[PDB]
Amino acid sequence: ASRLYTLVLVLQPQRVLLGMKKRGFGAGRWNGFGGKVQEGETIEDGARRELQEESGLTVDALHKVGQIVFEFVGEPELMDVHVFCTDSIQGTPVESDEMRPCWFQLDQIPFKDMWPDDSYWFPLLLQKKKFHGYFKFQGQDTILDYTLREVDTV
Ligand SMILES: NNC(=O)c1cnc2ccc(F)cc2c1N
Repeated sequence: ASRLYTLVLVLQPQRVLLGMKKRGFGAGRWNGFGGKVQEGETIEDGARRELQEESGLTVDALHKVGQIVFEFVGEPELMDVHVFCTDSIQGTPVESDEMRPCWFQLDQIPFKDMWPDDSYWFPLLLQKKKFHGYFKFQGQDTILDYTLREVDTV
């Protein structure tokens, strides 16, 4: 029982793009861009679609950097999150109903206003290492269990 999601990180030499989630699940946290993958689109299609919906940005190339599985206690579907990075973007990011985008210096990541699991796996993304992760949550604050490792193939 799993469902595909995407997560897109615009990572440039000295800054990373994040959006403050305005509504929905996990609102009030700085997030990457992404969401559910729809029927009839590839995972990467879905990633590019969510990026454009949430920020207006398009990209020449997205690169697979990771995969994270989330379990929430009592919820039947696991989240199968495919994580992507890009450096070159096309456009200037703008606010959507869902996300307010801002750039952050790579030593000023707002981990305290981000999902707790970000503190574990995001530095690996910043270090340009591919990774597989698993995080078990009870609610949105408490990691009950996790595994994390670098991988050669995402
Ligand atoms: N940049 N990080 C995210 O956007 C992010 C990180 N962890 C999560 C864990 C569970 C979940 F439902 C969402 C996220 C998430 N969006």
